[PDB]
Amino acid sequence: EFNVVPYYSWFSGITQFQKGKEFEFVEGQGVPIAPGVPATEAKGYWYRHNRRSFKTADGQLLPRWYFYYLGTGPHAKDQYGTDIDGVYWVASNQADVNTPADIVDRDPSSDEAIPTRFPPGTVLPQGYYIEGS
Ligand SMILES: O=c1ccn([C@@H]2O[C@H](COP(=O)(O)O)[C@@H](O)[C@H]2O)c(=O)[nH]1
Repeated sequence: EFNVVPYYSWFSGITQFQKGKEFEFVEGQGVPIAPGVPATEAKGYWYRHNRRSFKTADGQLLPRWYFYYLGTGPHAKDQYGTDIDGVYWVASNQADVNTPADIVDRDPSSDEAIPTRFPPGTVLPQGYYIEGS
């Protein structure tokens, strides 16, 4: 969870379950599907939420990534493709990444997160679980 209110993503998260696996997509892939969104607007980044667990006396809570359209979210001002720790840029080959996507953020009690799904052919990152699936 968050102790500081996050920017809300339009989509469900993708959660790491195998340690040592890299979060990645093939260039041109990795933008989740949202009805009626034109491919020219399918551009943005996945953002890593590092999660932390509390200490017990038993015996670890791997990261979860969330998608933000280009020009929105916690890295709204950063340039597409720029190395940034915790940021993984993705865009349809139809998209011009010099321009912010035309999509206002999600207002979380006028609209719920869309379950994250990729088009046929999308190479899925092994070691990661798409929430909702
Ligand atoms: O940093 C964020 C941004 C949004 N999500 C929202 O959480 C819900 C699902 O999270 P998940 O467990 O499927 O990752 C969706 O509404 C998603 O947009 C968060 O709660 N944390």
